Amino acid sequence: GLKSAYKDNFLIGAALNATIASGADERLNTLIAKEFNSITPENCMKWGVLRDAQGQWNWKDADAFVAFGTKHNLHMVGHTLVWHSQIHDEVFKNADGSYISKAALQKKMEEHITTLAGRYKGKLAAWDVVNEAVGDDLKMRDSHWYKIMGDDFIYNAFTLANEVDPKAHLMYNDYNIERTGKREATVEMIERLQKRGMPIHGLGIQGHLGIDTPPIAEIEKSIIAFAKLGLRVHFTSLDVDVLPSVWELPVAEVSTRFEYKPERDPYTKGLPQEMQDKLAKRYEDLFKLFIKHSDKIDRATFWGVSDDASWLNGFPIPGRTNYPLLFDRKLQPKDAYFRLLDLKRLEH
Ligand SMILES: CO[C@H]1[C@H](O)[C@@H](O)[C@@H](O[C@H]2[C@H](O[C@@H]3CO[C@@H](O[C@@H]4CO[C@@H](O)[C@H](O)[C@H]4O)[C@H](O)[C@H]3O)OC[C@@H](O)[C@@H]2O)O[C@@H]1C(=O)O
Ligand SMILES: O[C@@H]1[C@@H](O)[C@H](O[C@@H]2CO[C@@H](O[C@@H]3CO[C@H](O)[C@H](O)[C@H]3O)[C@H](O)[C@H]2O)OC[C@H]1O
Ligand SMILES: [Cl-]
Ligand SMILES: [Mg+2]
Repeated sequence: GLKSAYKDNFLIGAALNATIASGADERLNTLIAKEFNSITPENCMKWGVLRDAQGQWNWKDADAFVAFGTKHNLHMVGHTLVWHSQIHDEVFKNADGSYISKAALQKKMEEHITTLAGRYKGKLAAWDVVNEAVGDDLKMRDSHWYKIMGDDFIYNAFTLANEVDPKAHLMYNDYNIERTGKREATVEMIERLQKRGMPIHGLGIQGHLGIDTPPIAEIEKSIIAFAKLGLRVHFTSLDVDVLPSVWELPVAEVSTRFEYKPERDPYTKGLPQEMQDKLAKRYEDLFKLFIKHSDKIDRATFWGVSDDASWLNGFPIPGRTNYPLLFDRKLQPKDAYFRLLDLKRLEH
């Protein structure tokens, strides 16, 4: 399978949802053990999912994930300690809407990281310590984390994770850092945190790609730039959106562009062969680039195993039929999978 074809290059990973990680699905257990040598929990280790609004913890799914990776001797990536999404407003705010103090939030961060990274110390090889801290306007993301703490939210998160599990490979992770603008903003941020002495080992490029954009040349500039920081590069959340895009619409449509419209969901009956071809070529281009820079890259993780479970079926438009991954809704390899294998089978 893929993990073997790519053994000399980098880990091949998949994000697993709670149903899959339960181990109840023997077909998927077989597929995963064959194809992947790394896994990431799709949701169950996110603050707002693992803990309720009162801060109470329920370990059922997170423990099942770690047991699944242990059972199959898979490399495991914790996702994610400090992020502005899927986390209760109660972490940052009094019930009246006012923010708590930096000191009060620091205490909560300390408890969360010490508990979560502590529980799985030595079991998870790597952590996404901070996710998505640069805004799309190229300034620091205006999250509650940042408004309350400043860049100390990042510095302290990494320092804490490193104290709790000194052996964990610590990563900063973000999307659209494949692109000019956000790439350079991220380099600048990381550079200066590193100089300040922040422990950090890896840089995660999410790799939520379109069927066309961004171009290989842009992704290449990012691999090279982030490697120059003395960080291992990981592609962490790979998928290829094949459906009509709403990211670039006229101002009149800004509000309604996330509305379900039949014309925006054109492949409910199946993805036609011509698009299978385009998808295969796009993945082949991508993996050619990864092979080229294999010396810089530790891992390529897909954000899901098969199309039926992809978050792109519901994002950014609910209820679409997307085709973003290497296995179809019947768990059969798509044309893209075979192109990926051929790149290695036939390597000179
Ligand atoms: C309220 O938060 C919003 C974010 O502001 C928004 O960026 C988005 O965040 C998602 C993230 O979505 C990215 C957005 O960018 C896409 O890339 C575009 C492709 O078309 C090109 O022409 C554009 O130039 C590109 O920007 C990319 O495909 C998406 O994946 O994905 C990662 C998520 O964790 C993050 O939430 O959406 C959220 C939101 O609505 O929740
Ligand atoms: O109804 C809830 C859903 O809203 C929720 O969707 C998850 C949102 O997060 C996605 O993963 C992110 C994808 O983008 C980046 O790569 C981030 O780093 C990822 O965390 C999940 O794939 C979706 O499943 O799921 C929970 C549910 O209760
Ligand atoms: Cl899940
Ligand atoms: Mg172990």
